[PDB]
Amino acid sequence: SVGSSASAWTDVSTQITDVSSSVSSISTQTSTISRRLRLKEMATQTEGM
Amino acid sequence: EVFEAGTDGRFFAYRVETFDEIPFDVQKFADLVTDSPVISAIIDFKTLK
Amino acid sequence: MDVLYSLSKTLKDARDKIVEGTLYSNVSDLIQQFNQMIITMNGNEFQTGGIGNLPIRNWNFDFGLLGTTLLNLDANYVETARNTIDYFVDFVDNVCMDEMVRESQRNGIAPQSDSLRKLSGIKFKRINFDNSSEYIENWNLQNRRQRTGFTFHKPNIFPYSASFTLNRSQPAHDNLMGTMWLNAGSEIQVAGFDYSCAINAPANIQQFEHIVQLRRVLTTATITLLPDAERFSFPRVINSADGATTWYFNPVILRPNNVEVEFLLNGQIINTYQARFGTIIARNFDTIRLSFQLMRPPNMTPAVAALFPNAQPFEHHATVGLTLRIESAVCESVLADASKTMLANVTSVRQEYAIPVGPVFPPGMNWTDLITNYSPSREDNLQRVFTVASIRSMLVK
Amino acid sequence: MDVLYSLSKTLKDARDKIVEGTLYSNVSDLIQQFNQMIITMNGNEFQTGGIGNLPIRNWNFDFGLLGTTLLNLDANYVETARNTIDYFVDFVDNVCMDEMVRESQRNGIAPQSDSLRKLSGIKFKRINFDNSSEYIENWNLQNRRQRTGFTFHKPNIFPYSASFTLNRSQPAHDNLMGTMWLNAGSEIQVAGFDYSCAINAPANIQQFEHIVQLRRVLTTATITLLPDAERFSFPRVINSADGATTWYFNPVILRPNNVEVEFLLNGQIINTYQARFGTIIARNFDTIRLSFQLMRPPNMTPAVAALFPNAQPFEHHATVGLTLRIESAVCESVLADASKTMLANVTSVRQEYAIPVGPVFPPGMNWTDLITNYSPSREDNLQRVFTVASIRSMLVK
Amino acid sequence: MDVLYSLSKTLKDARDKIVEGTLYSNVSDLIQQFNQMIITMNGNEFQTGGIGNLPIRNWNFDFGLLGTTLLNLDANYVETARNTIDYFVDFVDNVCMDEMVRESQRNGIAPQSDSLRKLSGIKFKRINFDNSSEYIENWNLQNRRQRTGFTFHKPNIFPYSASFTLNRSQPAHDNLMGTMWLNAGSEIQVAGFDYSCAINAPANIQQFEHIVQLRRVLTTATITLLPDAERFSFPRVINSADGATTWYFNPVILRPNNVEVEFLLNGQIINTYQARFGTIIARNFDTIRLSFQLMRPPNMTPAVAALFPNAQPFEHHATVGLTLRIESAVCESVLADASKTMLANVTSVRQEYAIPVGPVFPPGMNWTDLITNYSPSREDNLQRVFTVASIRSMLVK
Amino acid sequence: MDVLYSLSKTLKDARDKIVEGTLYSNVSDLIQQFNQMIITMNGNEFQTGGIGNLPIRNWNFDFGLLGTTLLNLDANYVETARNTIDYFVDFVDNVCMDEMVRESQRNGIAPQSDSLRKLSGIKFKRINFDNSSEYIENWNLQNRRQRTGFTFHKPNIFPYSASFTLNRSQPAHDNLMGTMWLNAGSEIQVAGFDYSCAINAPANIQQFEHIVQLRRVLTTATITLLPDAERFSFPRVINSADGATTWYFNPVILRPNNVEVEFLLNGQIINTYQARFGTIIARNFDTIRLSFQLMRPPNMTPAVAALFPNAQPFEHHATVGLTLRIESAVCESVLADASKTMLANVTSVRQEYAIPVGPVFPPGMNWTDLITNYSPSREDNLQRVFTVASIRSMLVK
Amino acid sequence: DVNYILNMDRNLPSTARYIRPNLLQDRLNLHDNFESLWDTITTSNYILARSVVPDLKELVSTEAQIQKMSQDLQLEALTIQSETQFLTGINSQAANDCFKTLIAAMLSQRTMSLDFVTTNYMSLISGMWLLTVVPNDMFIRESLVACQLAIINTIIYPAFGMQRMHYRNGDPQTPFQIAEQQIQNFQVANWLHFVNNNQFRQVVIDGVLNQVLNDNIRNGHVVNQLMEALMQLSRQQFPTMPVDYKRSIQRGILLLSNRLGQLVDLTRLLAYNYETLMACITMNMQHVQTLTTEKLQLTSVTSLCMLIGNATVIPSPQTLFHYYNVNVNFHSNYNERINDAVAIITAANR
Ligand SMILES: [Zn+2]
Repeated sequence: SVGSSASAWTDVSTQITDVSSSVSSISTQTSTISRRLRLKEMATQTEGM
Repeated sequence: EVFEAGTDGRFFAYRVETFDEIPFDVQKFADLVTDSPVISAIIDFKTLK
Repeated sequence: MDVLYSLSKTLKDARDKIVEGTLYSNVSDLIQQFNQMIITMNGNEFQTGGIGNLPIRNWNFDFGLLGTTLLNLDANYVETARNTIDYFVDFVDNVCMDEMVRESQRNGIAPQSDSLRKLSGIKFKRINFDNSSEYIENWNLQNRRQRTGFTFHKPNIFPYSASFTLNRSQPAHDNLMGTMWLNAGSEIQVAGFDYSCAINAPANIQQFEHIVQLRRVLTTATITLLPDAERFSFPRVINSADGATTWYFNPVILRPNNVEVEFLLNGQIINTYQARFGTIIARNFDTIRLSFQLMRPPNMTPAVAALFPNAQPFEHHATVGLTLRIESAVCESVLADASKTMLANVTSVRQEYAIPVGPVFPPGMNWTDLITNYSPSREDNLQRVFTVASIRSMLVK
Repeated sequence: MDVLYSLSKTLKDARDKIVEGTLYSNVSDLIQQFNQMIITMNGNEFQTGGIGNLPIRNWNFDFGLLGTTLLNLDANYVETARNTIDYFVDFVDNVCMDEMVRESQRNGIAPQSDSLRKLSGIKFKRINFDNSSEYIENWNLQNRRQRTGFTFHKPNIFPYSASFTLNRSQPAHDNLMGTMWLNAGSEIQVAGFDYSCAINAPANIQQFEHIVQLRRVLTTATITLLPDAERFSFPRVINSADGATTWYFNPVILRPNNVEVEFLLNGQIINTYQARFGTIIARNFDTIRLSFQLMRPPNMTPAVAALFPNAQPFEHHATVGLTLRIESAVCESVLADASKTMLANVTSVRQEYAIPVGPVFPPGMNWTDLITNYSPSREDNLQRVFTVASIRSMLVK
Repeated sequence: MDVLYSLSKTLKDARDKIVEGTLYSNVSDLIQQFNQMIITMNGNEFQTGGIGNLPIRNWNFDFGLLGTTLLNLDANYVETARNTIDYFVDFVDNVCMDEMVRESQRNGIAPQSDSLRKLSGIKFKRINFDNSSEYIENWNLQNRRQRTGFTFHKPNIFPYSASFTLNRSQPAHDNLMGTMWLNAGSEIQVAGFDYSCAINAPANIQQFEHIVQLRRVLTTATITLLPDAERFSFPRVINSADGATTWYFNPVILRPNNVEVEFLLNGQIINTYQARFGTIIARNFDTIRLSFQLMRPPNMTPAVAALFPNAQPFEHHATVGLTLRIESAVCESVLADASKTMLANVTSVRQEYAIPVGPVFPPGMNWTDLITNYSPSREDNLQRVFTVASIRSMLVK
Repeated sequence: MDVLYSLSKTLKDARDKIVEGTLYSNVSDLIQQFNQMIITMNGNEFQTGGIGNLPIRNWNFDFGLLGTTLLNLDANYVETARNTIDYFVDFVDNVCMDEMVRESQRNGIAPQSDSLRKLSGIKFKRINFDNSSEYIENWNLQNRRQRTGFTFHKPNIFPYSASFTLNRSQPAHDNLMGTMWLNAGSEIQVAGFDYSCAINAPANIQQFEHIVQLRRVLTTATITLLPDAERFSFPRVINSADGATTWYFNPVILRPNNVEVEFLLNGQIINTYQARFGTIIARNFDTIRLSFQLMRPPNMTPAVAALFPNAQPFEHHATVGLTLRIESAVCESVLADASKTMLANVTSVRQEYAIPVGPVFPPGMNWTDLITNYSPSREDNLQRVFTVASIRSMLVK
Repeated sequence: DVNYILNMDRNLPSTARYIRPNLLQDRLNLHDNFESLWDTITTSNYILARSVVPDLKELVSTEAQIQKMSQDLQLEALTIQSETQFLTGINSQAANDCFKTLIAAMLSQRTMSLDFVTTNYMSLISGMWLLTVVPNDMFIRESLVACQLAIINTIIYPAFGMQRMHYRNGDPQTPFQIAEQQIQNFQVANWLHFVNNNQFRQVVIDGVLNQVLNDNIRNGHVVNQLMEALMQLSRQQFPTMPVDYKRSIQRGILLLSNRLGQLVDLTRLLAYNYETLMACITMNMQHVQTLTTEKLQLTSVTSLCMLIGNATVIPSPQTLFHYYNVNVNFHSNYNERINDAVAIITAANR
C-alpha cells in the first residue's frame, strides 16, 4: 500500500493496477486508485451533489 | 489541503484558501482517502483557479 | 565594466548638450564630470585588437581641461572640444569591439580584453555616472544578486522547428492521423489531421495536443491565439518520417473543437483558456500546451458528406489547427526579439572582422542553436556581449 | 497620484545616478529632492493589502538624511543608501499592486486604496518632480482637460470577431454568396465569395462590402493594405448560420476588383483609397469600410473555363479578398497593443493575487469583452490602472 | 533649425518638471535656460500659414520672466507659467506645420518658411541645448559629415510589387513554369512553380531565383526566413501577362530544395545562408537574392504519384516557396517603418490642411512611389520633414 | 545569513581555544570578537519554532563581559564562560533548525524565519568573521556573482533509473536485442544483449549505445571505466514492456568491442576515450555517451559454437557491457554525495519534527525526485538549507 | 578649493623621514556616559574655535543704521517698555561675537541657549533667521521653546489673523513644527517643515573617518531658504489689535527683506567657513546634549543681520594649518597615553 497500511481501497489498487501504460508513475496508481473511489465509493457515503 | 485525484490523468494539491499547485503525495493521499468522507468535485481545479 | 558605460553617456550627453550657443549653466554639472575623466586617464596606455582581422591600434592620453568661463558658448569652444571627443569615440568603438568577440568557458561573465580588464581597476572607478540605460540598469541589479528583467516585442523564444508526428500511418500514407507544426521565434502554428475524419473514433472525435517547452520562463506575456493554422491548410507533398518516400496531404479545414491552452510553470497550470481566441495574458510560464480536437460533423450537407466517405480512399483530409503569437513578454534572461538590434550588432561585428569561432557561441551566433542549448555560460556571455552592444549603440549606430 | 509617480523617478534616477565613484556635483540637484522626501514621510504610517490573497503589510518611517558633505562617493556611502532604497522599492511595489486591483463605478477615476487616498493629501504634494514619463505626461494634460495622445505598434482596437454572412443561400448550401471575416487586434481579413462566379449577375460583377466600427477613434494610423485574404483561401467545412448542419467552401481566388477603402469619421469620408495596396495613411477615423468586387473573367483559358460552368453544380467557389493591418496609430484613449506590457501587468497582478471579479472590469480583464463595451467607467479605471502599471515598471519588471 | 528643437525640449522638460510641489533647486538649471529664451524673443514678430487651407496667424511676444526666490513651488506659480507656455505650444505647432508642407528641389534640405528662415538667424543660436532626441542627434552628425544611423522595426524598404514571370508558357497556360511574388514593406514572399513537376528537367530539378534590390542599404538586419509562401499556396485564376485572358494556378507544395539566400552589397556577397530557416543576420546589404529549387520527388506513394503524370494534362502544380521578413534594421536614410509615426504625421498634416501637391513629393506622400524613386531631393526633404514631425510629437500627439 | 555563520566559528574557535591553562595572548584577538557579540545582542529578543511539531522558544540577552585581565587562565575562568556558551549553543541549534524547514517559491534564496530575518538586519552585521568554511566561502562568491565550486566523493548526480529498451522483440521474447541499465548516484552499468549473437547482422556486429544526461555539469571528474556489467550478467525473469508477461534473460558475456566513451558539453565532445579501461578524466561535461558493440566471435571452439546456433531457439544470450563510476568531481551546484551529511541533516531535522511537505521540496526530500526536477528554486533552497546544515555541524553533530 | 593656491618649493632627499601621527578614532565612547567630561571638551574645542574664526570687516557705521532705524522703527509710540530694543548696540562687536560664537558652537558640537528678551519683537524676528539656518538639532530643546512660542504668539498667529487663540505647547512635538498642519499660506507652510526638519544631517565620513555632522547644499549656497524665508514674510501685513503694532512690526520685517539681497551673503559665508574649517578636524564628533550652555543675545544676532555689507573674509592659510596641527597633537596624545595607559593596567594584572 502506498500509505500507512493495507486497505483494499488504497492498496489493492496500489498493486493490481492492471491494464495501462505510456506515461508516469503516480498517475497510474492515482488512476487505478481512482477507479475504486468514484464509481464505487459513491454507492455508499459522501456529500453534496 | 485540497488533494485532487484527477482520475485518468492529473492530480493537484492546494491550500484551501489562496489556491496553489504544490507537491502532491501518494502517501498523505493513501490514508486520508481510505477512511474519510470524499467529495465528488463538481468543479475541479482548472475551472476553479 | 560599469566604468565603460559612463565613458559613453559622457560622450553622448556631451556631443549632444555642447553646441554653439547654449548657456553654460546647463552644462556646469556636466563639464565637471567630463574633466574628471581626462584626468584619471592621462598617463595611461592602452591596446586593442590582435584577433582575426581586427587591427591593433594603440592609444595614449595627454589632454588639457576646458574653460569654465563664458556665459554662452562660442563656436570656437566647440571645435576645440569636438576634436577631443572624436579621439574617444574612435577609441571606445575599438574598445567595445575588442571585448565583444572574446568568450570564456570559465568566467564568460567577467571582463576579457587587456583593454577592459584594466578598466575594472579601482583607480578608474572615479568616473562612474548616470546609469539609466535599460541594459546597464539590469547589469547592476544582477551583479548584486537581485531580480533582473527586460522588455521584448515579438521575443525570439522558440528555436526553429518544423516537423510532424504520424500517430497512425501505413506504407501507402493514405490514412494518416497526427500533427504537424512550425515553432519559430514568438510563434507557434500546429495542425491536427485525421484522414478518416474520425469515422471510427470514439464519439467521432480525435484528440490532438501540442506541447512546447520554453528554454527560459516568460512572464507578463500578451498573446494572440487564433483558430486555424494557415501554414498547414494547403496541399502538400511531404517526405516520410524515414525519408524513403513522399506522402500527400490534401487538407480541408474544420473549426478546432474543445480548444484548451495551458501555460504551465514547472508542471503547474498557471493560466488556462478554453476556446478563447483573440488576446489572452499568460503571466508566468515555461511551457505551453495546446489541446484541440477534430469532431466529425454530426450533420452534413451533400457537398460535405461527399468529402467524408465511410470507406477509403480518403481524399479530403480533415484538419483542425491553432495559431499562437507572443506579441510581448518579459524575460529574466536576455533574448533576441523583433525590435532590438543587440544580436545583430554582436553578430555583425564578429562577421565583419572575421572573428574565429570560439568555445562558447555556436558558429555565426546562430540563434536557433544558441536558444536550443542556452547554457549558463552562453547566457552570461550573451548578456555581457548584449550589454556592450547597447553601450556602443548610444554613440555608434 | 502624481505624487506616486515621483516616488519612483526618484528611486530610478537614484538607483541609477548614485554609484561608487561619481562626483557630488552631478547629483547635488538630486540628493536634495531625495531628502525632502524622507522628511515629509517620516512620522507617517501606512497600510496596504487586505483584499483577496493579498498580504496585509504595515510600514513606518524613521530614516536618516544624506551626507551632503563629501566630494566624491565612496563605496560605503552607497551601501548605506541602497539599504534605504530597498525598503521603498518593496514598499511602492505593495502600494502599486494594492491600488491596481480595486475598481469603482461612480468614481472609477480617483484613488481607491487606503494607501493612496492618503497620498493625494496636500501635505505630501511637496514631492512632485520630472514628469517626462509618457504616461504621467498624459495623465496631467487630461486633468487640465486638454488634448492627450499615446503611441502604439499594432494597436488592439478590434474585438475578436470571426464570422460570415450569407447573402444568398439555400438548404443544400451548394450556391452561396456572401462574406466571411476575422477582425482581431489591429488586423482585418475579409473575403467575398460567389459560388456562381457572377454568372447571372449584372455586368457579371458581384459587389461586396465589409464595415468595421472602431470603439475609439484612431489618428495618425500607418496601415498595410494587401489584396487577398489568405485565411479564407483554403477549403473549409463550416457550421450553418443556425448550427443545424455544415457547408463546404472550396475557394479559388481572383483579384479583388474596384477595391475602395474608406476611413470615415462620424459618417464622413476622411480618407479614401482606390485599389491602392501597400502602405497608406488614415489620419483620423472611427470606421473602416472595405468595398470590393468579384468580376467574372471575361476571357478564360480552358482550365479556367472548366471551373466556372453555366449550370450547377458549382464546385470551385470564386473568392476575392482584402487584408488590412494597422501597424501604428495614436489614440486619445488607452488601449492594449503589441508592445506595451500594461494590460499584461494589470491582468497578471490580479491573477497572481486571486483578486475577485469586481463591478467594472470583465472577468480576467478579457480584452475582447473590455473593448467591445468600452464604457467611460472602464476607460477611466483602465487609464488609472495602466498609469500605475507604468509607474511600477520603472522599478519592478 | 537646431534652434527649433530646443524650443520644444524646453517646453517638454518644462510642462513636465514644473509642477505644484517640486523644490526650486530641481529646476534652477532649467528656469534659467527658459528665461534666456523669452528675452531673445520678445520684440520680433512672426507670420505662419499662407498656403492651402492653412490659416495665417500673427504671433507677437510680450512676456514677463520667471521667479527666483521659491524654495517650493506653490500652485499660483504654476498657473501664471502654464499660461505663458500655452502660447508657445500653440505657436510651435503652427511653426512646425508651416515648414512641414513646403518643398524645394534645388535646396530642399534647408528652411523654407518665413517663420523658420528667421530662426536660423544668428541672434537666436543662444538657445540650443540638450540634443538627445535621436532625430536631432542624427541631424547634427550629418551637418558635419559623419556616420548617421536610425533604428526601425519592420522597416518599409520594399515598394509594393505583386507580380509573376512565366519562364515557360503557352496560349492554353496548361503547362507553365515561373515565379510569382509579393514584395511589400519589410516582407518578401516568392514561389516557384513548374506544372510539369520537373518531369523533363535535368536531374528532375527546376531552379528558381528571386532578386530584390533595395533603394537604400540596410545594416544590422535581423531577419526571419521560412520555407513556403503561404500567399501562393492556394488556387488562383490570374490574368495573363498581356491581359488578354486568365490562367489557372492549382498549387501543391513541396519543400524548397537547395535554398540559398545571399545578401549582397554592390555585387559582393556579404552574407550567405544555405537552407537556414529561422532567425538570420544580414549585416550590410543593398540586394537580396533568393535561390531555391523544385526537385521532383524520386520516390512517391500512389497518392503522390497520381498528382504527377508523365503526360499532360498537368492538374496539380508543383510549387516551392520562401518567406523572408526583416524584423529590424538600421538605415542611414530615413524610412517609414511599423512603429514610427513620422510618415503618418507629415502625411496627416498635409491632408488635413488640403496642402497642394508640390514639386518634390508624390501625390499623397505615397510611400510606394516615394521609395521607388527615392531621389536625393526627396530624401533631404523627407528627413527635414520627419525631423520636424519628431520635434512636434514631443509636445503634440 | 553570513551573520549566522560567525556565531558558530565564534563558539567553535571558542569551546576549542579556551581552556584551563593557556596564555591570554593566544586568544587576545579572539576574546575581543566574542565580547563584541554579547553587546550587539543584549537587549534584543527572539523567537524560534512554531511550525509542525517544533517547540516555540523565546530567548533574551543580558550577559556580563569577559575578564580581559589575567596572564593565564584559571579553571574558574572557564566554567563561568562555558555556562554562557551553552546558552548560545542550545540557541543556534534552535535557530538553524527553524530556518532549515521553511521553503519558498518566489524567493527561495533569502531568509525565512522570524529568527533569521531579524539577523540580516544591519545592526548585527558587526559580527562577521573568519569565513574559511568551504560552504560559506562559496555562499559569498555567489552573492558577488562569481565562479563557485564544491568537492565531492562519489557524487549523487544520477537519479535512480533501472530499465531496458528492446530494439528487436516479439511476443515470445525468444529473440530480443536491446539494452538494460542502472543509473544511480555516481554509477552507471549498461548491458547490450542480442539473443541471435549478431548471426544476421552486418559484419556480424551489433551496435549499442547508452546516453545519460546530467542535470548539472560536472567538472574535474575522476572516473573508473571497466568492461562488463556484472549487474546484468546473470539469469533473469523480467516483466515485459507492457507489463502483460515475463521474459527470460540468460546472458553469456563477451568483451565489449569498439568501446567509445564521450563526455559532452552542450552537444560538443569535450573528452573521448576509445577502449580505455581504468582511470580516466572528464574535465567538463553535462552528458555521457557510451557506445559499444557485440561482435560475433569469428572463431569458436566447439563449446562456444554450441551456444550460438544458426537457427532458433537461442538459449544463450550474447551480452556485452560497461561500468562507469564517478569517484570525485566538482559541481557549481550543491549535490548529495557519499561523504557529506548535509542532505541527511536537512532530511533528518525535517523528519524528527514532523515538518509538513512544503511547496518546494519533494516529499521526504527524496533525492531521486529532487535531482530529476532540479529547478532553480529547489537549488537555491537546497543551497540555503545545506549551508545552514554545515553551520550547524560545526557545533552540533 | 580653488580659492586656495598650492605649490612645492623644497626638494626631498631619499633621507627624508617622519613619524606616523597615529589618529585612531574614539576607541573610547565617552559620548554615552561621561557627560561631565564632554562638557569640558566641548568648552575647550569651542574656545579653540573662536581663536580661529576670522574677524569680520567693512560693516555699516553703527550710528548710520540705527538712525534710519528710528525713522523706520517708530520707537516711542505709546508702548510702555521703551529702550529695550536698542540695547542692541556695541554691534561692531555683537556681530563679531555672534558670528564666532555661532561657528564654534557647531564645530565643537556644543549646545546653547538664548539671552532672550520677550518684549523686543525685532530681536525675535531675527530669531527666525537663526532657525532658518542653525540646525535646531543642536540647541537645548528649551531655549528653542521660548524663542518659537514668543514668535508664534506675539507674532504670526495674530498679526496674520489665524489662531486668535494665541497657542499652548507641552514637551513633545514642537511649536515651530505642529503649527504647520494648521496654517494656510503655503509660503508660511514651507518654512515650517524645512525648519522643523533641518537636522544638521548627522551623517558624514570624509577624507578618511571624519564624522563631522554636516549641513544642506540648500542652505550651503543654494540659499533660497533665505529667499523663501523672505517671500513668506512678504505677505505678513494685516489686522487684529492696535495700530502702532502692525506698523512697527511690519516695518521691522521690511528691514530684513531689503537687506535680504545681502542676508543671502551671510548664508554663503557660514556655508563656506564651517564647511571649510571643519575639513581639518580629526576628532570625530557625535552630537551630544552638553551639560553646559552658551548665551547668545539676539542682540548681536540682529546686528550681524541687517549690518553686514559686501564684506568677504576667510581663514588665513597659516591659520588653517595651525588648527590642524593642534587637534593633531592632541589626538596623538590621547591615543598615545591610551596605549601607555592600557599597557600598564594589563601588566598590572598578570
Ligand atoms: Zn511587430
